[PDB]
Amino acid sequence: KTTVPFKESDDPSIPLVIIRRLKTRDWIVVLPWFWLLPLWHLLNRIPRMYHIGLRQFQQIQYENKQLYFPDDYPFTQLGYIENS
Amino acid sequence: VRLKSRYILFEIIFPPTDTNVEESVSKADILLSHHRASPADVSIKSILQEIRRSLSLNLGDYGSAKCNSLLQLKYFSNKTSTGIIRCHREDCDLVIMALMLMSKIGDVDGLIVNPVKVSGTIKKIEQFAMRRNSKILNIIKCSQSS
RNA sequence: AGAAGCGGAUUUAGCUCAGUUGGGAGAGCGCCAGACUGAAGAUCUGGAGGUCCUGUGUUCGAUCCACAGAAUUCGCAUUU
RNA sequence: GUGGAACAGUGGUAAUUCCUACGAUUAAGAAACCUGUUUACAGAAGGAUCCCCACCUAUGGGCGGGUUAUCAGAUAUUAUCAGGUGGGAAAUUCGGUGGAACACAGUGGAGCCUUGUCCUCCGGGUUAAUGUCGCUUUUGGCAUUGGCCCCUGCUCCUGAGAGAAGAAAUAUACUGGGGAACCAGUCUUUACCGACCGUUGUUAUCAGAAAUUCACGGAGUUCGGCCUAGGUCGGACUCCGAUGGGAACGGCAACGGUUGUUCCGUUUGACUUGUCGCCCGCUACGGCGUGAGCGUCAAGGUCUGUUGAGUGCAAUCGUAGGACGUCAUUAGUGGCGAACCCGAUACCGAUUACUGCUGCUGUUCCAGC
Ligand SMILES: [Mg+2]
Ligand SMILES: [Mg+2]
Repeated sequence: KTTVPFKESDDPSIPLVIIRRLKTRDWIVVLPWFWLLPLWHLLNRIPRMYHIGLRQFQQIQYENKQLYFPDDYPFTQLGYIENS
Repeated sequence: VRLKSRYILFEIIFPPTDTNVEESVSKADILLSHHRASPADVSIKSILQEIRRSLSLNLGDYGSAKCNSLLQLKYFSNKTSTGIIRCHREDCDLVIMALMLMSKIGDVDGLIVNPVKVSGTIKKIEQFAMRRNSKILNIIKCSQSS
């Protein structure tokens, strides 16, 4: 067996929240700051999981007919200022 | 560093010149009647000696000098009558026009040459030839099943 | 005329190759000459023959040490 | 000192000039080549209106049976097509990353010892205590002990990259060269005090006293003994001695005390095949048949599982027209858009080959007075 058992007295039970985000069609999971990396390191050790860049996130928002704030929002103040 | 030489696939097709013999009108039947067989005295050196003589008598000497720099027959088998000629990318026009004017072999006459596939690599030409022969087997199997 | 990318080895007389506390620039073969034979080979003696891959810099002095620029060539379960 | 012309060095940046169209298939991936038009739906799932026959009620209507007409956003089209194809360097391989989770030396195990010392920078300054020696509220000098103070230049995981040397100089620490911005090596970075680590071997022959602080000769100072017109002896320090590149703890090569050293193993895969175990049915000593089920193990069976290029006997095309730039003309057009070079997993730094632009520096020539 390859595991470490749980103890109610001396093991750090964390809160974990996984929610669906509707228009961007993606599942976001929220967690405390120093807890994220023990969750994050075990993710892509599954051999069918890769990481995303911000240009890749812009490509994902472009593919699903969605919108993006630094680029595809020219109407707003900060978007117009930064983009232009 | 490498060399950008193009390969040309050609196939020997025999037109069924039979004026007194009747003919059957179908697709795979005329594929059988054109893709019959190669004759006995057909090899690599015979096709090379014939195509160099056609290059001499048709295109000349200095054109034959430009063509015969990398004029080699890399792969050929008489069971299927398909061959691959290596050439340059500049004189590929000259090699295909020499393949067009092939009239007869010195032993067997009454034949045409079909240049089918040209590419700068031989591995994709082999992949195209397997797919083309697979389509030929599809046509043969469709006419054989019905 | 079978690339691309990776590691190892390596360049010294015409050739094949040594060699180096860092202080002399070499051996075998080849060429020429001497010796020898009636003549020739072999053996033996002597001479001619240098871009130590090139360059920088270190040092008092570079085949050697450091750096830079070239490359030579093997291997990738191969004899194409 | 200025302006022009030419050359040279370094730093930064760019490279198919761009657009348009075309390049055989019912055998539907043949211009050279690749990818894509795959999260299946017409609120047609008991759909809507309508025809005929029979039934019940009447001011509307509903049910049953039969064939079947119309309709599903631009009354249409089921069978077409789109986009891209070399770079600063892809050459060079010097490097490292995708294995490490912020030093948690990425983790574990074994062996050895000096057995992993919460240790100490040396060194400089202040403060307190003690003891000695000279002035006499008291101060000064020396030695010990205890306490404090003494400087991550920037980004980055790594490799590396570039900035400035007013705390002592004119050349901006030292040394050598460059024609100057500067280059190379040893270094330091708000050091409000500086700090070139130790060991081993080498500098061949000669020279010189000596080739590594061996020793020797001379002069000066201080101390001790014999001794007292101050003569001699010993020890310590400083300076000098013809030679050679040379006496300078200077130059070269190798090794480490840093938080103990060393060894061993992976944390790296996806499909295919084979075995084993788990639930269902038959049978009951281990058995057999299916789940397009799961976990472990093995296999030179495969890796276009491939990347707004992805080849692997190594594709990155041909042509026409238009727009722009440069150069030469006899009527107005012609030529050229290159040089170097070219993937093979991707990333970034540095170096090398060439063109053009830009800033600085140096040299030469020519004048305004
Ligand atoms: Mg390459
Ligand atoms: Mg390379």
